[PDB]
Amino acid sequence: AALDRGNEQLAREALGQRQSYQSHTEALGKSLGEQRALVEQVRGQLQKL
Amino acid sequence: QEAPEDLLERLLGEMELELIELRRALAQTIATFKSTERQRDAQQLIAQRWYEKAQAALDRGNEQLAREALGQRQSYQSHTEALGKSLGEQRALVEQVRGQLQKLERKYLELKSQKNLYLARLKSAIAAQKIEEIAGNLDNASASSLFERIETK
Amino acid sequence: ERKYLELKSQKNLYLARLKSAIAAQKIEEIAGNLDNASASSLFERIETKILELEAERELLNPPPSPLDKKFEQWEEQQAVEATLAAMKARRS
Amino acid sequence: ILELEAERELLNPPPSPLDKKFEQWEEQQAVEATLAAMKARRS
Amino acid sequence: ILELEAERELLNPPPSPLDKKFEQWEEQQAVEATLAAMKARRS
Repeated sequence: AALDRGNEQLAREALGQRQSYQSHTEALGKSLGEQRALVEQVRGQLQKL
Repeated sequence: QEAPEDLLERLLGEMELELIELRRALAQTIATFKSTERQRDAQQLIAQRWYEKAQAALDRGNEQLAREALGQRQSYQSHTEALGKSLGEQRALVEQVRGQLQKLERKYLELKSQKNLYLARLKSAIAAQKIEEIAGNLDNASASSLFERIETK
Repeated sequence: ERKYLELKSQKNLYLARLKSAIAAQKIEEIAGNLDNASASSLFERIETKILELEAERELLNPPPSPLDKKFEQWEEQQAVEATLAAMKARRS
Repeated sequence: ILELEAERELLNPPPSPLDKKFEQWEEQQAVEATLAAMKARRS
Repeated sequence: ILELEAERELLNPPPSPLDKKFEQWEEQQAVEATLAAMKARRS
């Protein structure tokens, strides 16, 4: 709708708005991955005990 | 310096009260920043009123009073300029302060996200440091394990 | 009085900035940046210490030798293949 | 009383000034759209 | 207050002035890329 109504200037503003979240998604897009492989290692230790 | 894990838990506790203390202080500037801003308008308002009367000062053939009226406002004219720039300086400063605060909260939560993820690993080793000591492995027969001490006695 | 109020107007505006730095002086010290790995950050001290205990288990009672895994992995193939080998004949 | 006003405006920030445009700029489409079909629907 | 500002800027140095270019110079590609496909995607 930003560009559909001949308001592409707003679309650029809209497009730049999301980039803030794009970095945030990537920022937290990898923190989860690191935790995932770590806990499963912790799980293995507990079962043996 | 207590145990590294013990200090961390306490350290984060005092961090929470820190931000909210900073939370209150920043709000004070916003209130005062507005209060002075409003104060300026009222001060500018009253001074503007005097100029309005200047029409009647000269309308009734009393221009001598108009000069007195005109000189009266000049006192407020300087005052308006005096406070006309103090607000401008404060405006650009607080917004910089605002930027700093947001990162701390965003930073603060992410640090805490991994706080417990290490505590469990820490307690994995401590439990994974005792069982062997109690019994050990029969291949070596250390005899330091309390279990062996039972056998020898 | 005119001077007094204006001075006070800026009193708090500096206190918030002052408390910005003190809070902006601790977070890095607690954790720092992973690129440098200062190890002065309390967070790193946790990482190094946990490693030390890992050595005790791996050293006081050594884990199975790397060969030991082969002797058990190389033979499990015989076990799994043996059971299915008889399974095919047993099925027939 | 002003101090508390900041907490609401800061602790949970209000919608951005742009956000009002994204909703005000589109409500015109909604109101105009319904009446646009209304005229044709009437006919 | 200035003295503490140095610690953050020095103990953990901020991104290099170049680093801003590497991220600013590429964001233009990102923003232009999405709208470039948007025009074709719209058509």
